[PDB]
Amino acid sequence: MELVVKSVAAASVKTATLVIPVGENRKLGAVAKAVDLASEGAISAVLKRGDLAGKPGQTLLLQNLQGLKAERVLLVGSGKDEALGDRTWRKLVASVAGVLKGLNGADAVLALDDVAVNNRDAHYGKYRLLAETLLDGEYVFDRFKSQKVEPRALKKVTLLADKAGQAEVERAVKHASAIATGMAFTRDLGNLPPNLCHPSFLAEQAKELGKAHKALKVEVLDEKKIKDLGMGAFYAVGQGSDQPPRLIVLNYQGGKKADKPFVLVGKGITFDTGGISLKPGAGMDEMKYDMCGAASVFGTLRAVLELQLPVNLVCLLACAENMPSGGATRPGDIVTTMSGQTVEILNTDAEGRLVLCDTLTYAERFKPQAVIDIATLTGACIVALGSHTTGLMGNNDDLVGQLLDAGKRADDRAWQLPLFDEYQEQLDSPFADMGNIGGPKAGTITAGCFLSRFAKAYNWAHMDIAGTAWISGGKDKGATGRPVPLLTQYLLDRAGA
Amino acid sequence: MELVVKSVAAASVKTATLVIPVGENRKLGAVAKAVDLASEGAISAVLKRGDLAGKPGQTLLLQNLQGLKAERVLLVGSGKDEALGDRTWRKLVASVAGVLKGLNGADAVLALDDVAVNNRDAHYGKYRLLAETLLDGEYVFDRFKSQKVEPRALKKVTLLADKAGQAEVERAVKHASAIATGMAFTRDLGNLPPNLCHPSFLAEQAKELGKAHKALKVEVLDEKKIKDLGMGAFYAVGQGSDQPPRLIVLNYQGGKKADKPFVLVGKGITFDTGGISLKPGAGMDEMKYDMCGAASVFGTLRAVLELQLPVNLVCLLACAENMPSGGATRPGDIVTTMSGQTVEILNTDAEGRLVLCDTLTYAERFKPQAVIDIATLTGACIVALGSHTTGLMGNNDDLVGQLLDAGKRADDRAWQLPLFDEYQEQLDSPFADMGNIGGPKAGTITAGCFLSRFAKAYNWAHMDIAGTAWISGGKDKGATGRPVPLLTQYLLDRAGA
Amino acid sequence: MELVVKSVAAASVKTATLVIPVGENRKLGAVAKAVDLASEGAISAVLKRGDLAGKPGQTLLLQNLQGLKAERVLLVGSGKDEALGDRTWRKLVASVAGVLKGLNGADAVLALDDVAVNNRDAHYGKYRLLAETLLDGEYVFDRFKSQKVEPRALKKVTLLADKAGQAEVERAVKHASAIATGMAFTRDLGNLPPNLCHPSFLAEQAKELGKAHKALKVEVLDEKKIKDLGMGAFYAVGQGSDQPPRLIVLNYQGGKKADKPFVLVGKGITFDTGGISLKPGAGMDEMKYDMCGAASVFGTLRAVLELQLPVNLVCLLACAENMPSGGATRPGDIVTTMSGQTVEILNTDAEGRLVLCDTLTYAERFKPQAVIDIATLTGACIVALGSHTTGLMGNNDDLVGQLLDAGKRADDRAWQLPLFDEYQEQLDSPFADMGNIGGPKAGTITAGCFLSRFAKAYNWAHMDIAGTAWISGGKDKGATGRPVPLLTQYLLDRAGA
Ligand SMILES: CC(C)C[C@H](NC(=O)[C@@H](O)[C@H](N)Cc1ccccc1)C(=O)O
Ligand SMILES: CC(C)C[C@H](NC(=O)[C@@H](O)[C@H](N)Cc1ccccc1)C(=O)O
Ligand SMILES: CC(C)C[C@H](NC(=O)[C@@H](O)[C@H](N)Cc1ccccc1)C(=O)O
Ligand SMILES: [K+]
Ligand SMILES: [K+]
Ligand SMILES: [K+]
Ligand SMILES: [Mn+2]
Ligand SMILES: [Mn+2]
Ligand SMILES: [Mn+2]
Ligand SMILES: [Zn+2]
Ligand SMILES: [Zn+2]
Ligand SMILES: [Zn+2]
Repeated sequence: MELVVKSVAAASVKTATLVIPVGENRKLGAVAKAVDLASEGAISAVLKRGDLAGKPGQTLLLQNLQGLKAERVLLVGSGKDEALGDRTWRKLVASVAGVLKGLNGADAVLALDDVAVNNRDAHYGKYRLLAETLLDGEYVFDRFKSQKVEPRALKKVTLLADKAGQAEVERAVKHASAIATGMAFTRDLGNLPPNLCHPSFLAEQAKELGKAHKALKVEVLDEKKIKDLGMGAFYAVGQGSDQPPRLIVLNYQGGKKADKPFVLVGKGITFDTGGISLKPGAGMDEMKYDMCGAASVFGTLRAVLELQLPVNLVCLLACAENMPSGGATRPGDIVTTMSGQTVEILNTDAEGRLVLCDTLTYAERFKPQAVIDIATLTGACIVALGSHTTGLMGNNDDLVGQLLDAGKRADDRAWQLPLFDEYQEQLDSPFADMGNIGGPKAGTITAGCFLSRFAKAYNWAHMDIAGTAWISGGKDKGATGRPVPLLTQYLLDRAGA
Repeated sequence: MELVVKSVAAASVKTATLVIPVGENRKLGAVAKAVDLASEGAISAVLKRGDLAGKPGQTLLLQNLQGLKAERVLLVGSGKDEALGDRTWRKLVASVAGVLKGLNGADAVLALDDVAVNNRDAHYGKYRLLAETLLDGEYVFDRFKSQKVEPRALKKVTLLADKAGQAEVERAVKHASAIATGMAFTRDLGNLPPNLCHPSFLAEQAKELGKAHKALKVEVLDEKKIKDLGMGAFYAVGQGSDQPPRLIVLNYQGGKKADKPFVLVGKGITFDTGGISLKPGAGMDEMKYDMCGAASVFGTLRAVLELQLPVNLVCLLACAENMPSGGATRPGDIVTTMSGQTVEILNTDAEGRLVLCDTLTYAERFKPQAVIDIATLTGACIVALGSHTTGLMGNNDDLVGQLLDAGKRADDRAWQLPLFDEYQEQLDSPFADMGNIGGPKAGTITAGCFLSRFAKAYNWAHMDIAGTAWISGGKDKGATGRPVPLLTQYLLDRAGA
Repeated sequence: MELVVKSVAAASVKTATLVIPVGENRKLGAVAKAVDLASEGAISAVLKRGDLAGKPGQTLLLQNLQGLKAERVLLVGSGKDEALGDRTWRKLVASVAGVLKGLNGADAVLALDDVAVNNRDAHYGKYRLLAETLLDGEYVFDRFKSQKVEPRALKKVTLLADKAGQAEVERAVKHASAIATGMAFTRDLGNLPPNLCHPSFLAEQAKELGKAHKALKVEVLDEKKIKDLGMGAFYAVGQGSDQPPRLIVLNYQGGKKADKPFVLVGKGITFDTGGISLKPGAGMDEMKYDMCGAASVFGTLRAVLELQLPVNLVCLLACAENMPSGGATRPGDIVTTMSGQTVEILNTDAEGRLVLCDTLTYAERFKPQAVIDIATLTGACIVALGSHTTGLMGNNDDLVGQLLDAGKRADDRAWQLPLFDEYQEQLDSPFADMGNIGGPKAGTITAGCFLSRFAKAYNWAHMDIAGTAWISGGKDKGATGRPVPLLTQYLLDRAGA
């Protein structure tokens, strides 16, 4: 979809559908009032009949009105006078998009300048949310359908704002477009089934990306290299499968050569059966999303490439497929990690932290200013924070604060959990330097504690996206693309953009 | 056992054991009375003592009686002066057989003409049930025992009937003998353990059968052929095992060249672990019977060959072994079926419908007049219809009705369940054309619905024999041979025999 | 909502909203075409723009059109030019009703004569389904909401038909209105929470209904009466609770004095905890619907009273509340039923068949021509037939067939399951005449088998509505009102109405 910004009057714009807001009690703001006046009162005449109560997202669609250049006018409810919260604003926009998707109009004009959004400026923050919702809402994954989604008529949307706000709306659209393009890439990789989307496939995706971008260099480390580097934990996860593991490095040099890089580490478990500690059958298909950490790193990188941010960004994708077999890791195996710390693998279904720990040690070589790991790590995080909020831990309160602030401004929120030293003992092993599980109490936190033992060389944060990375059921089952908005926001903030 | 029919007087017949019926209140029918008189009232005299109440299947065994040529007389209770139901009649016969098997007599004569069986003619229907119970009751599967069953003395049974009915009893014996010989083959294949009875073994069985019979042509399609035909669902089931899959085609051309064939499709999962969606351990051994669909097709074919029915019969055995491994199918995999329809494999333990759907597409080439699939498909069918009655679904009312009627006449009953369109949606997938599971509601029906999407080219029915194909425990644990009687009866009906 | 029928031309009717169908490819039937012409081609002109593809239930709403007397015109998609199935037709009607409910129009005119419905005549069967969907869709249960549903503007719908069809449409409306009114009563009783809706409450409801209807006499039997009649199974169920049981008799004498009555027996377990055989907590709230058998009998009676059918109808509501306590029935208890047959209560959560068996014996006194029990009886029925189809068993083929045919014509379908004698032994007890459970195989059937032992005196059928009586979750959670349509249709059939 093409998304552009103009400052012309709403009544003057030639379009298939003009969209304007209407409050409860048929209350029209200055923009809608001017459109009503151009229609010689036709809009307020229809509103007087009472079909539209004006609750947020309710709609009334009109056809050709004399005095207007729009072929259709869509009235959308904006609710009571009170400013809208983020969720209500995004639902309003999605309601609009749903109607437009079903029409045979080639373009539409949104004239929603009068709608106030709580704690967001009328031009940048408000439109960041609208644009991302509109563009991400175009997403289709019909690759495996014999009957394809018939393409939609809607090819273009124009946002109307005042002259003074136009540049800021354009900046919101630029940023939202990069984020939505990155999210589409994330969502495609998440939604791909695990018989196709395995570690070698992700390596090929990375190599393709490297060829397409001059400032990107890609290196792929195979199973032998992982083993030779001393990555005993990463190797142990992957060995059970016929699909070998891959550590994928994507190095974007957008900053000055001397600038310390930001490192994103993504968990790329392409399918998590649990291994010998096998999962139950119910809902196991959703473990194709266990590479959503790696997918979100791909999508964040793709947003960064689109924006050409002037930062050095090193992406490390720790990819393996966790399968039961006659050569799989067993509960009770002890391995030596790249750091030299030994790990007793008490449960082979706590495998993400194993590929991550070795990759955290690998990251030391880049001499980073921040290392953020993203992983669908714990069912415990869904118990703690549910579907709405990513769990966040780290070893630097300034980094943790920056990620929280980015998630608030991006409306892709996270929430800090503590890594108090008292939780560490839960990982104690009588045999090895640590075990890989902490028991049934504080599961999200003990997984963060385990990772923290490998992150002492740098400023580090860990994002547990087990609850935010996909929707489990209903019509909308599938990858969400989170946390691409938070991560991209954090990088925009570090770039000063 | 040799089973013959004669029309001589019971008192006159030289035999190790003469069997005659006695009612309650010591009441003797015409046949029994004649034997009593020949015995000089000896039988009445013993009855007066009251040891035999005459309830169905009760017995009293006499030794040499003056005036008879029989060495022993077995009296068997026939109940009150009303006709017996099928179950009571078959139990009476089994009771008699159990006594004879324990004796050292080389033959026996059954003189049970006076016993009425409800809704069964005195010559054909009555003796179809008797002869099949007698012959199937001889079944022994002692090949894995170090101590073999002491072979039995009983080598021959003669059924006495009146002259007028002799040919119809002979026709019942001909048909029952073919059915029982088919059932023995089915039972042996089901009872064989899965380390021996794998898809390659079944292929060798088919090849051996092909060499033994001129009107039979056998082709075996291996794993690469299955893959190269585009059978993505069948291939997915078999990949996880070290034993590769086989699609076995047995083509019997007994009809006219231009007569459309009847196609039988059998599920041949030689062991069902569930795969990655692994089953619980308890009772898993009974999943060696997950090839009883394919076994019943082999047994029906053996009966048809014995009878030389004048029909074209194509048998398709879809054989694979469902194992967990590092190369097995995962929940969430999406495959392209031979038909081009895509399937999301949400649960790798819903595997029978996957090998079946591709085999249903394969069956289109034969331009059949009926396609019947037989499969141990759903635990839900045991919840719905239990151990007694096979679940039946289809896309043609006439075919379904023919199979029901065959089951009633063969005393191997089925019962229809509806494939209403409302159940289809339970198979919807957001990614593929369908998923392979429908959830906890209507599981037998949604499996039928899944298969129906591959059967639209022809008249089709599906038989879920999960409850009727074997007995789980007790002294009689093992394959039953069902539904060989129903299927054979259906083909006798189509042949006009 | 008032529902009336007229034979005036669609373009001529003064109304807030005129509803007409449009096919795919903008194809207009005779009625829609005549409206288009009166609108001076306005409707064709809007359709040419392509916003409405015409798939069943899609909508496009127009405002005031020159040449018409309708204030609004709703175009509704009717699909390709083939007849619609029942489900598609009812979903089309619900789509229309949804739009109308959100408008501020006091009335609407449905001009849907053009639309063909498969296997149902243009006037009676087609409009039975439309009228019931429209009227049942008006249902609101907001008693426990602090914020009430806003009263809807829509008060009247007019159906247009040709003069020749008017009588038959009016008959359909009369019957659908009775059915919908009965369903609303059923749904209210089902949706009441169990702290309010207990057996004494249902007894009050029945007494109040008796006072309002001349031809209705109501008797209520309390716990002591149930005990004193020798109803040891019914008494055993209710004894654990602080709410005592009630057996409610509602006798409608609408037939000739010497006509044998139809008896409906409803399970009225107002809450089923399982008792000492306690249920799991998950979903237990839905056991407030365990009196939906009884609720559907009240609803059917309400429909019969509205229609004044000329039949004698005796309703027996077997009401109890199944609770654990220090005085509750135990697994292993043996009780003497009213019939004198003893029952070993192996599981106290098989309680509905216990209150039903004693009520089936009580029904003998009426010398009925048919006895139908309706009960939310088995989870196994949901496994067998899911949410779409009621399970049906019986001891009379004619009665079973009549109920099946009623279900088809009412679009409230049932499906027969067999009560073969082989399933009876599953109920054997070493101690009593029978146990109340048959094990994990054929649960729906063994429950019907249990009941059949109490129904030998008369023609009897059993409806297991465990899957059809309510919706478990989502926006539409709550009672369905089924099987009031099937039961009312059966009584219409017996009355000759
Ligand atoms: C063994 C445990 C300590 C850890 C275990 N974690 C895992 O299995 C992770 O690898 C899972 N990928 C976490 C998960 C499970 C379900 C939904 C979303 C995310 C878990 O159950 O949380
Ligand atoms: C995963 C489910 C949708 C289907 C699943 N079906 C199976 O596993 C079939 O392959 C089984 N072969 C069915 C079965 C299980 C136990 C006894 C007899 C038959 C079942 O549990 O019924
Ligand atoms: C103990 C078993 C033989 C019978 C048991 N039946 C019951 O508990 C019935 O009283 C329940 N009212 C049946 C039920 C359970 C869940 C949803 C709908 C209907 C059941 O589990 O089906
Ligand atoms: K994936
Ligand atoms: K076997
Ligand atoms: K209730
Ligand atoms: Mn895991
Ligand atoms: Mn299986
Ligand atoms: Mn219960
Ligand atoms: Zn994982
Ligand atoms: Zn199976
Ligand atoms: Zn109950």
